Amino acid sequence: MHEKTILVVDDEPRAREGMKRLLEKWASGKHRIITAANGQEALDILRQERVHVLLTDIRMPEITGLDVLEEMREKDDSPAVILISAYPDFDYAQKAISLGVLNYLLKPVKKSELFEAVEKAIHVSEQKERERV
Ligand SMILES: [Mg+2]
Repeated sequence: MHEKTILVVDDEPRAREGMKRLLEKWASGKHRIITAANGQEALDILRQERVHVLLTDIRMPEITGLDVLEEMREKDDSPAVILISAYPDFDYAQKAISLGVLNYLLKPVKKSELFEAVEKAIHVSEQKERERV
């Protein structure tokens, strides 16, 4: 009951683990924070386990965060997606819009905006868990 799995993907170790640490005290043990170091690790985790919220960097070698998304729009319980990037890139944002991202946060993320996005994402997750009837 109640406990959601949040996957944070970033190819920079300090950004990845820092964000993990931020979310881990924001969750206060109520949720499960996990991390991946790149797009292939994230895809591996996404295919083997329920992820409710996906928080991912966009620019990663070989497989971008947008690439990851296009593999999940092709699946059943696709997670709610927050993208993150150091780049205010309109092309990424436009593609992200077209793929249904919930938030595009810029680095470094203000923990105010980051907590806000995850809460909306956790909420959006419950909304489509109830459409099994
Ligand atoms: Mg990166």
